[PDB]
Amino acid sequence: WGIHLMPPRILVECLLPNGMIVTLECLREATLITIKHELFKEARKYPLHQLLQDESSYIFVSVTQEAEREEFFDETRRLCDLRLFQPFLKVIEPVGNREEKILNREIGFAIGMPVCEFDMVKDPEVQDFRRNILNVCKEAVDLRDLNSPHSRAMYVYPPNVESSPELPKHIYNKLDKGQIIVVIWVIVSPNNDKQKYTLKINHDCVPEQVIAEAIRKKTRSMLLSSEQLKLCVLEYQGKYILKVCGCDEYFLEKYPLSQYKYIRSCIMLGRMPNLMLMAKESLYSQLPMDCFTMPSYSRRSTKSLWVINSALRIKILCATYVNVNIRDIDKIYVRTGIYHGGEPLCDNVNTQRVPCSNPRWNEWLNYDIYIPDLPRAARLCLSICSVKGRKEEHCPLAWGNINLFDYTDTLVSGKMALNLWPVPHGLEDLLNPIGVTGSNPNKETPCLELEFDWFSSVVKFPDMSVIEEHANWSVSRRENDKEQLKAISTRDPLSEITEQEKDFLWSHRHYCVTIPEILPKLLLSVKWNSRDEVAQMYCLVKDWPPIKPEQAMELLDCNYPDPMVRGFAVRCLEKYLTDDKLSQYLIQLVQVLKYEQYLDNLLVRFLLKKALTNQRIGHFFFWHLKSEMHNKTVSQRFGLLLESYCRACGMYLKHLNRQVEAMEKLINLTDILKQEKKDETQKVQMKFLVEQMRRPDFMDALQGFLSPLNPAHQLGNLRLEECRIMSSAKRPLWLNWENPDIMSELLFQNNEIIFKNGDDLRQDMLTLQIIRIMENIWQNQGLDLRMLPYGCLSIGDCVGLIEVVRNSHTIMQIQCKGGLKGALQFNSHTLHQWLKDKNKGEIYDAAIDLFTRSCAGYCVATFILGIGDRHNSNIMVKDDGQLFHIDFGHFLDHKKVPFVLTQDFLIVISKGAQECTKTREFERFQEMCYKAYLAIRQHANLFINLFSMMLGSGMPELQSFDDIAYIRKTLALDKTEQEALEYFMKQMNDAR
Amino acid sequence: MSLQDAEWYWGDISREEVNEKLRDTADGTFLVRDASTKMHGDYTLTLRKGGNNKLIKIFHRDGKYGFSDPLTFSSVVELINHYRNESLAQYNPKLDVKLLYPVSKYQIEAVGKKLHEYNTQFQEKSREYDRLYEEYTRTSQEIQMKRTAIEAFNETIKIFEEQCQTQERYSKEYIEKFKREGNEKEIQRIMHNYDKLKSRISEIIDSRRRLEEDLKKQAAEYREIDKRMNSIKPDLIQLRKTRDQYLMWLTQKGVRQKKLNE
Repeated sequence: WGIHLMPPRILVECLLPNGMIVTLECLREATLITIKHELFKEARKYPLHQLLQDESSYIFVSVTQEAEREEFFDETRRLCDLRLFQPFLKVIEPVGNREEKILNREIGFAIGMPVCEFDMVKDPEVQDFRRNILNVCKEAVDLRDLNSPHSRAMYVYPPNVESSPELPKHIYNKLDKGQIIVVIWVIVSPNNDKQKYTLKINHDCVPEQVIAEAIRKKTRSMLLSSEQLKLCVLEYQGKYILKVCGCDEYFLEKYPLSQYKYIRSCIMLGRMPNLMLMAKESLYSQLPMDCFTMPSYSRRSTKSLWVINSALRIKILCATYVNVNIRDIDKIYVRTGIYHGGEPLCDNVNTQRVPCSNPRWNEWLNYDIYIPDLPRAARLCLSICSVKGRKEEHCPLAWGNINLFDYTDTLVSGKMALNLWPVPHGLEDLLNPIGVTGSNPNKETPCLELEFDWFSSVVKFPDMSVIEEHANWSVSRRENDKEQLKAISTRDPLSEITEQEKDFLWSHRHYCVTIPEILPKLLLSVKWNSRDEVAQMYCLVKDWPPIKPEQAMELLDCNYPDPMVRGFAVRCLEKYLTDDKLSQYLIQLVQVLKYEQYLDNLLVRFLLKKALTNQRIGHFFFWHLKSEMHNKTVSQRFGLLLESYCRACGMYLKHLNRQVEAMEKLINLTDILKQEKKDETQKVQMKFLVEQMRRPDFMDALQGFLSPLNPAHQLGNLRLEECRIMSSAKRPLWLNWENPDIMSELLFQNNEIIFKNGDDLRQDMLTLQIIRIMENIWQNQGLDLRMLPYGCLSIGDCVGLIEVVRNSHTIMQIQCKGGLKGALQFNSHTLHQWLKDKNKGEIYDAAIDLFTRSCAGYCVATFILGIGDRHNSNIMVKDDGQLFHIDFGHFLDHKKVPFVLTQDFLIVISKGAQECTKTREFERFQEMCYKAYLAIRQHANLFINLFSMMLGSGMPELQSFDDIAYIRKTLALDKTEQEALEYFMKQMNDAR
Repeated sequence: MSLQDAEWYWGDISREEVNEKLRDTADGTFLVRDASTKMHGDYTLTLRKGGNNKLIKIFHRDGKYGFSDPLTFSSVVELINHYRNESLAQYNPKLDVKLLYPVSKYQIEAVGKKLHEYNTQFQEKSREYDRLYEEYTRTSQEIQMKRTAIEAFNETIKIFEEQCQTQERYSKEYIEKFKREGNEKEIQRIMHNYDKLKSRISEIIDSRRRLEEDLKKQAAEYREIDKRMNSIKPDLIQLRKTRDQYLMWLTQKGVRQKKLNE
């Protein structure tokens, strides 16, 4: 193919069901109904026309650029939209249900691969997954249709609410004696001019009570009987709902008004809630019916592991496409290890060293482990390694991991071929036990051949019924202590547990139940390489008291592979994890899916159900999976999971396709500049840019679609004049849409997004997630350090969107608005003068307060997380006075950090003084930092959990648990609070 | 005889750094640190056993040391020497291993000059490898997309070859009828169209061949880039290990220099 756009008219060769072929000239925009009709009109000029049936009997098939033999059932599609590999169409008679095939094509477009590639998969586990997971789809679709239309409105437009109604007193103190003033709008004319109705209401009113006050204030002069008034209230309560002016957020559930995030922000930011009164039948009118059709693929002697009286043994045969310089490195060998998560269950064993030119070992490897002692989550981790010396030095060539038990509980037997994976960039370790289990699908990859023992029959892991028996069989064979348990409970997830502490915890495993959050430390104390201790641990886990979600999430990382542990953790989430905090931790919950041994597990069924019943999290569930589909190590799991989602998410697939299509023409457009058209400068890039965006097929695709950063934001028409390509980083696009909302003027009329391509963005998602987290806990603890976690979404391989904040500048841009003072030196007071000029009068002290508070927060966050490379062009400040950082490419000081704070900030903090650090304003600023820093330390567990769940992500900043040690130093977790303050205080003074 | 002189005591190095000093090492390799608490008197013994790094707390209570409440050692040195000659099963029968292998702790303008050279060498060989890795992935992208394009050719060619076999089928009985009717014109129309079909199909197999050849030659460059990356990875760790000990050696007498060297 290799054609960016098809010419105006092209000649497509049409293959008829007789022998004939017809070259048919047809317009690029021509539809298949047009093509077919004109074809069968042209076909009369060719021989054997008698054999042709009426065109109604046939459809077109052709090959796509994805190599798919696609049946073009949907004949309303356009020739240029077919993704044809070559311009030809084969006339054939349709076979198979039309709706499945038209749906499969739009699913394949959304997930990015032809669904038929799943049909052609040998693995039984793949076919079992896409068959068995359909029950999670049906019960999610049945659930959302129970109480239609309201239940369907709750699915597509779920309440955006905080986790609890109780306002933090810091926020409640802004209310007018516990009341809030709101303005309610009505569109009262065909020309659509609006009427106001301002109310003052108790902050905890539910939306229906707000409707009752609106009608009370409107009827105050109607002299209505108390009974007749209630008839008006009952009517409007049952006939209208409230909407946020400017975006698609609706108050459909009877939560207190103050815990709707839009309005708790208006209380925080002292703004005026603007709500539109809307007929709920007009809302339901924009929710077309959808149905979950069950797909076509939903149709159509052993012995125990504990009776194999032998030690483990695995054979390494040979390897194929190994890429080594025969004359540079001496020999190669296969390294192996038996692992349970990250813990090796026994010492590692290598094959002999063999010449490069003959990767032949034919070795049985013996492991120091009695087969019955194998834990269910046990797995084999291997790699081909090279050696050279003159010290001896090793380094790996490729790796691969294998589950010793498959998804059916059976123990692997017989020969097995395993195509290995490239070693990840910047990994020297010989094995990669945190990588995925699986074989590399790519061709000409080094294939390592193995063999497992065959014990005369298929071996199965024992049933839990037998395990609890052995537990009862094995078990038959105070004040200072409970302070020990409480003390060990306090320590963070990555604390050092000594051998004395381990078997102390295990010795008191029955008294640990009184302190349920001790479970992670206790599970790490188990001898997982012993059938006995594991059997007893299953019995404890079976009746273990549930723990808070943010501690259960720990048990889903790579240190806790056992399916009983993970099952307990998932049951904690699906009972305690609110949809709010689920949506907030979704990035980590999607990542730890990678650690899962098998496709069908309790976590993925949890995430899928909640994703098919809450379209707010289902949206980001899709993009977090879609953004990673390029990676072949996880392409299959996420692909099948995306299939099950797009097959049941309902009418929202139509909107996801518009987003995917729009993002596609943005990456294709940006690729042409950043990779091909590199010779040309900015001004010639601009005139080039607009000509692309003048095209109708581009405008039609980049206008009228939902924002991936927040689907409640509609992106209408483009303001081409405001669009531009920025002069920074890898030349990102600045895009601007009109907000088509009926009342856009009350929120924002310009929606501006930055589209960047070339550098990894999921460092930013994590740090921006973290920043939002530590902002939320400061507010709840009485610190009003306003942070700015602007929106950011990775949509593909080093490509994504960034929410730009209005009325903001870099401090570099502000220094350029002032003058010079020292020789070739900007005036350090320029920043303060700029805040004075934009906050004249009584709003001056406020801006300096907002600057000092927001500054304090970002100083603590950057120091803790190790964000380096902080300079004047990635530090920004609003006209408001709020300060925030951008471009979080690094963290954990990934350089092969100081406490940043420049004179320009000090002269704002000190309101322009000369003895900056000796002012009372600066000593107040230090107090903010010391309090903020300490507050993070007392929540350090959930921050370390958030990082440890992302270890398999592929972000080079954190490849191993040792990389998370940077945050244990900045927070000084192995010391006392009083040693931490001194450490933090010194890190601040050491910068002065 | 004093702890400060013992080869296997390393002071306040980090847990993360004994992990790097014990990786892929044999059972019985051991160090002793100051506890991560960095509080006076406390130490932690770390020994390898079963491919893992076991942490043993060394308790201190009134000038004597030990792992358990019977602290029966006047010094940390004699505590370590006892278990250097007796199995730790004497303390915990699970740990049937003795301290077999202590990790020893040694193995001005001119060193600043040599640190600068090895660092320059390391940095530019780090750029050497970072360049091949982007060429390795850039070549990987182009290969798997050329592979799908070849499977696209396969599908079109399969669809066209069945078009030939349906032409040769449904045309046979009509050609045979035309020839005995003496209608050469109607036969030439069928051959004119058959030959055009047979010409386009051969144009497509030629485009497949030209890509098969373009791919097979690029998939070999791909393997060769892997060859010479695997040749740089070991030399790159070597260059790193020398600069690290040079920078530490120079940290003992020239902090002012490294502050300006690089």
